[PDB]
Amino acid sequence: EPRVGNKFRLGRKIGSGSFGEIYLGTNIQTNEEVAIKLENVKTKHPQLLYESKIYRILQGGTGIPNVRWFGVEGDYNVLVMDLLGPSLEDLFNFCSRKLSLKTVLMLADQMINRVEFVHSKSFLHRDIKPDNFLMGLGRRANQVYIIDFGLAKKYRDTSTHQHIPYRENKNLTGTARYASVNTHLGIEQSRRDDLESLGYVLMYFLRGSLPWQGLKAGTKKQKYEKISEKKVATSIEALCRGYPTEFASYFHYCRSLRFDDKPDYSYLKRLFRDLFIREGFQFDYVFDWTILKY
Repeated sequence: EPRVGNKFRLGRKIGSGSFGEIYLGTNIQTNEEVAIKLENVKTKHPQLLYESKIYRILQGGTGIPNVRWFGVEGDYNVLVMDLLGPSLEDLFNFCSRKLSLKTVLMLADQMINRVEFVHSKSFLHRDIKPDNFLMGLGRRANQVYIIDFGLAKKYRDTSTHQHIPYRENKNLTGTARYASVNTHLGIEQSRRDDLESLGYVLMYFLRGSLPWQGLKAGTKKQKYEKISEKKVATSIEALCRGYPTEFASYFHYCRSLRFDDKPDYSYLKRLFRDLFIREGFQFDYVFDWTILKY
């Protein structure tokens, strides 16, 4: 019936996203199931072709899914890629919207690795949020993947490591709930902003909410300004109060980074790894959702 290229068949609409729609496809020769993403060639912000190129650059990294096929067919850009499992936001919901410290530290170790990897290939991700991390399937069920390079941008020359220049009057571009303060302020994002967003992601899991959720306003642009203000008004102490000191030190370190500094990812990982050991947890890969399903 409906085929993409002459190699995949399209099926169940397993969801969508900013670009457009997601379908469950099958390779015709092998019968392997794959994800098919379709984007109207008319859209205002096309991202599928750009992603196909970024995923080629990132290919082979741990937790980077593979692209199987890209092309324009009729009125759509079509991106076919590995099928993955539930997103961390999906699993956070399954887990009653609060995750154990043990789960948060097993996640942090992988997520910091995924960020360092993307940055090692000279890109910023720039939309770090729970929906953009997915668990793998079957045997890779314990591995965290990073997806959606639609907002990605190169921060340095891949040859010279000359960093992009500083800039200040930008439009706001993340997801407001996880965006860095500098992002709200219209400052050019760099490596430190990806790490500060990941810190918010981790505190959202650990605390169950962030203190700038559920703010009331009249329109998005007003709600966005309320969100920046509350972020600025929430001290690191207040955000991390009653949680291990390691999380405050994570934010202190992010705040210490200048625009072009290369982060010490080892240092951040070490904080959480030493905490994990000191708590006596076993590093098995038994996340809250893993224990819950059995």
